[PDB]
Amino acid sequence: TGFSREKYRKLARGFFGRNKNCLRTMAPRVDKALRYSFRDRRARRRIYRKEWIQTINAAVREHNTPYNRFIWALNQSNIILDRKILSNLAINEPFSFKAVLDEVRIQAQLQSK
Amino acid sequence: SSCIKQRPNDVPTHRNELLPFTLNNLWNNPGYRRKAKKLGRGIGSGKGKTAGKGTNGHNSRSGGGVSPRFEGGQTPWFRRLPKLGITRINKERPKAINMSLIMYAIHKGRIDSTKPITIKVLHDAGVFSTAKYGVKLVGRGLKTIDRPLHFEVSDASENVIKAIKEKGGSVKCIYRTPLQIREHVFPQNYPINLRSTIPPKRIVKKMENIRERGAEVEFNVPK
Amino acid sequence: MRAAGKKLIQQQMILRPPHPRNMHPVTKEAQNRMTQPPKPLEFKLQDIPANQTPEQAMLPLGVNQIMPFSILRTHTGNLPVYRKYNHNRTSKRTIIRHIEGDINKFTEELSKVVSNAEIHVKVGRVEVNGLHKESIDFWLKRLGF
Amino acid sequence: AFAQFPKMFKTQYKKGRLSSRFRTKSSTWKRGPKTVLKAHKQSNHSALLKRIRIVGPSWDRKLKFKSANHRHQLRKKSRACLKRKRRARYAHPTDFKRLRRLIPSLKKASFKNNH
Amino acid sequence: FPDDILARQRGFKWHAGQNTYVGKDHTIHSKVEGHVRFEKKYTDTNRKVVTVHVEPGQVRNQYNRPPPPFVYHPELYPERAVNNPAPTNFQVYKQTVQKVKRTDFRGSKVENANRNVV
Amino acid sequence: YIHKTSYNLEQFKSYTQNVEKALKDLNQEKEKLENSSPFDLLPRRKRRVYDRPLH
Amino acid sequence: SITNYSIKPVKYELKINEQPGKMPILVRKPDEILVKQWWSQSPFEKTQPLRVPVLKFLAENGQAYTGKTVDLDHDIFNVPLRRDIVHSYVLWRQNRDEIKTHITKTKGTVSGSGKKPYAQKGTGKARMGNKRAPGRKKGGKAHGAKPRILRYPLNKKIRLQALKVVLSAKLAEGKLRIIETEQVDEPKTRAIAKMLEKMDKRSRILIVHPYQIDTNFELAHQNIQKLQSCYPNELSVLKVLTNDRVFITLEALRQLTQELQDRTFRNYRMKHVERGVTESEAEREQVWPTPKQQDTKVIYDPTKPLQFKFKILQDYYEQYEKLKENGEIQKYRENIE
RNA sequence: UAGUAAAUUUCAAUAAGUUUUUGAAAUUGAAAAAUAGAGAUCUACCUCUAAAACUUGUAAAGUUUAAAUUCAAUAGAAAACAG
RNA sequence: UUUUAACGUACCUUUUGCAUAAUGGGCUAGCGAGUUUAUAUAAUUAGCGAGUAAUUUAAAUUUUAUAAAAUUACGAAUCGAU
RNA sequence: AUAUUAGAAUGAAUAUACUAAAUUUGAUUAGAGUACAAACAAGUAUUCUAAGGAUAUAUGUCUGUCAUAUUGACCCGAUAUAA
Ligand SMILES: [Mg+2]
Ligand SMILES: [Mg+2]
Ligand SMILES: [Mg+2]
Ligand SMILES: [Mg+2]
Ligand SMILES: [Mg+2]
Ligand SMILES: [Mg+2]
Ligand SMILES: [Mg+2]
Ligand SMILES: [Mg+2]
Ligand SMILES: [Mg+2]
Ligand SMILES: [Mg+2]
Ligand SMILES: [Mg+2]
Ligand SMILES: [Mg+2]
Ligand SMILES: [Mg+2]
Ligand SMILES: [Mg+2]
Ligand SMILES: [Mg+2]
Ligand SMILES: [Mg+2]
Ligand SMILES: [Mg+2]
Ligand SMILES: [Mg+2]
Ligand SMILES: [Mg+2]
Ligand SMILES: [Mg+2]
Ligand SMILES: [Mg+2]
Ligand SMILES: [Mg+2]
Ligand SMILES: [Mg+2]
Ligand SMILES: [Mg+2]
Ligand SMILES: [Mg+2]
Ligand SMILES: [Mg+2]
Ligand SMILES: [Mg+2]
Ligand SMILES: [Mg+2]
Ligand SMILES: [Mg+2]
Ligand SMILES: [Mg+2]
Ligand SMILES: [Mg+2]
Ligand SMILES: [Mg+2]
Ligand SMILES: [Mg+2]
Ligand SMILES: [Mg+2]
Ligand SMILES: [Mg+2]
Ligand SMILES: [Mg+2]
Ligand SMILES: [Mg+2]
Ligand SMILES: [Mg+2]
Ligand SMILES: [Mg+2]
Ligand SMILES: [Mg+2]
Ligand SMILES: [Mg+2]
Ligand SMILES: [Mg+2]
Ligand SMILES: [Mg+2]
Ligand SMILES: [Mg+2]
Ligand SMILES: [Mg+2]
Ligand SMILES: [Mg+2]
Ligand SMILES: [Mg+2]
Ligand SMILES: [Mg+2]
Ligand SMILES: [Mg+2]
Repeated sequence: TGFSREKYRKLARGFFGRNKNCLRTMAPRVDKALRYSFRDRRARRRIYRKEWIQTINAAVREHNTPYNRFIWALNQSNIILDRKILSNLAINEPFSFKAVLDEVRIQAQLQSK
Repeated sequence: SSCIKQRPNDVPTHRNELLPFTLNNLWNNPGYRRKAKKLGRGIGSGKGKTAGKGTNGHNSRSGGGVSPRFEGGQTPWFRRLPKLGITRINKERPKAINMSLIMYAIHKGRIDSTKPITIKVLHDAGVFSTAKYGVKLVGRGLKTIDRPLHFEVSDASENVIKAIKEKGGSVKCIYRTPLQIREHVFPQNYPINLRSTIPPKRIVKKMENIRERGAEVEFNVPK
Repeated sequence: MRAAGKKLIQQQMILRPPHPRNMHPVTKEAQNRMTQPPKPLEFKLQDIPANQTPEQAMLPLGVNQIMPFSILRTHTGNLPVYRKYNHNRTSKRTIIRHIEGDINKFTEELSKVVSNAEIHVKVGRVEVNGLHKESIDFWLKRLGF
Repeated sequence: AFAQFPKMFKTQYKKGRLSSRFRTKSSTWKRGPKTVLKAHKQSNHSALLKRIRIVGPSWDRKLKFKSANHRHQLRKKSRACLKRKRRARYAHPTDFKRLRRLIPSLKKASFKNNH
Repeated sequence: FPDDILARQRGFKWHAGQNTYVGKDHTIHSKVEGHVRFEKKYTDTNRKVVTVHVEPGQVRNQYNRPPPPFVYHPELYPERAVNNPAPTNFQVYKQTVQKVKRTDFRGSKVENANRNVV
Repeated sequence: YIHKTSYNLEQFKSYTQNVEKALKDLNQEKEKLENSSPFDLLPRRKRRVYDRPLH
Repeated sequence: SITNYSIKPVKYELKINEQPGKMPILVRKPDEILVKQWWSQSPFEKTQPLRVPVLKFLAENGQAYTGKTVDLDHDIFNVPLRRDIVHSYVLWRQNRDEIKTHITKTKGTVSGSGKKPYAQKGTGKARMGNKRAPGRKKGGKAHGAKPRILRYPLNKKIRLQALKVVLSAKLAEGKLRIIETEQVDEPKTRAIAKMLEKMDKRSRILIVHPYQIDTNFELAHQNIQKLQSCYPNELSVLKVLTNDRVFITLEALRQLTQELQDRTFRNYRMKHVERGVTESEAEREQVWPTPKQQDTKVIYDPTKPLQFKFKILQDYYEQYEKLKENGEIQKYRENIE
């Protein structure tokens, strides 16, 4: 068959039982590993954007704005910054986060409360 | 299918080097041998699971296939349509040789126009190869005739006999069986000169059509 | 026997102007390739004498010019340009054989005579679309091969 | 040049027939004279050829036949129909291409002119 | 074209006209080449009655056309060459223009720099 | 109408052949309509020669 | 020159020149053009003749030069180089004298009993009707090997042209060298080997030598695993390819050219041309004549009488004279044109 | 090579499913080259032939040897001592 | 190598359609299925070209190049129940 | 637009249809071709050309019936016969 048998046994080293040695189980259980991975990679770029929001949506409510009206100004504003960094900032570099948060409020004439 | 792409002008035949003529440094020009994908031998090839046969029908089987007679029990084209008359009876006909061939040779030097043209003179020159039952002077390329000619053949037609005699010349039609023709063309095999026949009715009725065309005729006359 | 009905009218419509052809742009490339104006010949031509006997017409003429390529007659004394067809005669091509020398200088000169038609170089011959036999033999004699 | 030639690539005679084309009192009258087992050759289909006559040059071939519903009942038909029978009817391409295969010898003129 | 069918019917549901000829089955053929003209007129009591005439003018030549062009070379065939056609200029295709990819982001090189070589 | 403009003369040799026939057909049809006698103009069934006229 | 094949070839004369001093060169056209233009373009020039030296046969490189040259023929040694024509030769030769007799066994030829080992129903296992089938024990292949025959034909004017190409390559590649004569004082292998090994140790050599050989040579060249000899009559494309070098003697070259220059004519023969015994056929009766019948004929002696041995001719001769008397013989005489 | 040649009904093999010829079963049975028979039924004309025997060694399976074409132990043979 | 988080109902066959509680396989190694010959037609790469195409050389007895040989087969002419 | 228009039903016609009458056999022969429809084969309407007739101002009209169904392939065989 297509993938050699020296090659199946690499993709199925740490499998359970007869799903590592024998062929009538290993081949379809390696194939699903690769159908899943092709899927889990395009899903990988989804989950982080769910995380990047979820860290921003809680670091920004300490400053008494919610997520939606924050980025609403961010696109109005001149600034290009991503949701990636704004996550990394609020954790690791928090002072600069409040800086960025201020002009965004101001260039949009937004007023927290 | 049979259809294959012509080799373009952009595809190189050479191999970018000057290699010797050894039994290893040989090749032939591409497009000279198509290679069919071996059947039944892989998903990756498009003909593995089934060798292009299909799903389970009759043509999918060993020895599967109806003939080009069959139409589903429906009555075929043969036993439906009517039957026609008889085929030819005179299967033993001369050939038709256009002036465009005998005159082509004369302009070369393969034939002497000053001598009577015969069947052998055309055989040796290379006008034709095989001729049982003689020759006919069916006319295409009449207008190229430049000089007087003197033919001696088995048959001819109206326009040629006319178009020759305008310039001059003549035509003499002869009756000869194959055993006589083959004495004329291949004299080496018939060292005994053969008698002349006396022909039956059917030869006469064709041979009198010829005399009506203004030709000359040679055959043993019946009483 | 004279026709009638539509089978005569169509037979008479050759003497009427045409209705212009809507065409795929692939033709529009071709007619731009084919109607492209001519160019001068790099190798000049010598005239055929008049009142030449047919026994002499089949003979060659003497070359005057120093040419890179040559073309050979047969073992019969005729020029090796021939026509080719399908089984149904829908592809119609002339052929040339027994070529020597720089072929690229032979195609540049050939394409001038055939109104810049498609040329298919093959091993030992050159196929060209369109029956243009008489035009070539009138050109090769007129050079003296 | 073959240093050794087999016996089976030589001529092969059939089985149910004699070893000679002549007989004596002691010979057999069930079995027949001798023959040669040649390799199969697709033969022209003798029925087709009697329903057809062949037409045209080697590069555009056509098949002439006579139409049907012409012989038994004639009283029951219009002059137009019976006059639409007398003419030629050349075969249709969809049937002509099923039928080349039953005529391996078609383009040979010696076959055509006899048909 | 003449001897061409314009209608098949049962009775004169579409009446005939001029330059035609009807048949046994009340068909409607034409008599000469041209264009059709359906004419209708009303009777005393609002009956629609339609005819099938033809306007006997001629018709476009879509069937027998001359052959395509060819350009004979003059010093080979000069007499054929006087009648040569002029070169067509057909707009086969439209010239496209590429997309200009940004280049600021692919940074620039520095020459004769300083480093912490080891 | 005539197509003066050039074309491959042996590609489309039939086109030359077809044209010359149509031109002959015109002249064959004009000469008759000039030289014909009014008997020949009529259809068949009135070209005939009866002795006794009607009544 | 494909033209001028239908004319009969006159006897061949080497146009030798005596050119002392240095060994003349012969310029190969550039390699690049011979790659892109490898079928339209010759290896060497065609108007300029091929002045090729004639060297000794037992003599080293620098020291071997007589002082003479030959002018070879373009049609044989200056044709375009076409592997297309050679490849279709080699596949032909390899398959003309070949038969395959090996056969593999089918489901029928294989031993067995032609029954069912067990019925279909109630056994709880597969349907195994026929025995020794493919896939099963001692099975026979359904699509195995068969006995057959591999000879197929090839057009004859390219069994020819595939030789002229090769000789036009050994001269062009560099290899072939011309020889004055094959001639050795002794029939002993000591003569060739000593001068040969220093000349060329590694080269499978071919030599083409005339019909009339020297006996001193035929006994010596054998035992030498590198060498191989051929008459010009028999020179196959393979023998030039299998062997690296090739030598040609001066007199044998007349015999080779006059053969090929005739072997074309036999094929290219416009029918109105008259052939006959050619110089290639005539030179092969002088050497190996064919035994002819005896010239012993009898002449009539009108002075003396006749007496035949066969009883019938007597009775046929006696009745003959009787009809001279009566004058009835003329009934039997004929006059057919 | 006179109970022969040939004939009538049937069948066989002759390419032919039918109308010959060559032979067989049953029944009848001739002449004397001046005669007799075939030539796709019958007639005429003409042509051809002469109805006796004998004669082409190696065919075949099996063993062995030499060579070519092939397999290399789930192949080749059923069997690398196995009918 | 373990734990956690999210996602996720095998495979082949057959079918309008199956995780299917529809068929089939206890796993592993090895055997295991479009092949051979001939004719005709088409297309592709080539040879020669109004001409083209040879090997019952299956031999010769040291043992060869496939050395001849175009009789023959196809061919630039079709129309008609004949 | 009913009456009707040979018979089922639809469609259409009203110069239809119905009715009276005088002359008459176009309910004839041959050859070429388009169009509709249409897998194939089959079926349908009819102009144009030629011969030979009827009608009778003909100048012209008619190649079975108002229309659509009112039947059957090919083979084998048959009567009359323009070969
Ligand atoms: Mg997204
Ligand atoms: Mg697929
Ligand atoms: Mg599978
Ligand atoms: Mg199946
Ligand atoms: Mg199915
Ligand atoms: Mg199927
Ligand atoms: Mg079957
Ligand atoms: Mg099929
Ligand atoms: Mg009939
Ligand atoms: Mg008829
Ligand atoms: Mg009408
Ligand atoms: Mg068995
Ligand atoms: Mg079980
Ligand atoms: Mg069984
Ligand atoms: Mg086995
Ligand atoms: Mg083969
Ligand atoms: Mg030849
Ligand atoms: Mg029988
Ligand atoms: Mg039989
Ligand atoms: Mg009998
Ligand atoms: Mg008897
Ligand atoms: Mg007898
Ligand atoms: Mg008889
Ligand atoms: Mg007879
Ligand atoms: Mg005997
Ligand atoms: Mg092992
Ligand atoms: Mg084992
Ligand atoms: Mg075993
Ligand atoms: Mg889950
Ligand atoms: Mg099923
Ligand atoms: Mg189901
Ligand atoms: Mg499906
Ligand atoms: Mg599901
Ligand atoms: Mg379960
Ligand atoms: Mg089930
Ligand atoms: Mg299941
Ligand atoms: Mg099932
Ligand atoms: Mg199970
Ligand atoms: Mg298993
Ligand atoms: Mg088990
Ligand atoms: Mg396995
Ligand atoms: Mg009715
Ligand atoms: Mg009604
Ligand atoms: Mg009638
Ligand atoms: Mg349609
Ligand atoms: Mg039809
Ligand atoms: Mg009807
Ligand atoms: Mg009527
Ligand atoms: Mg039947």
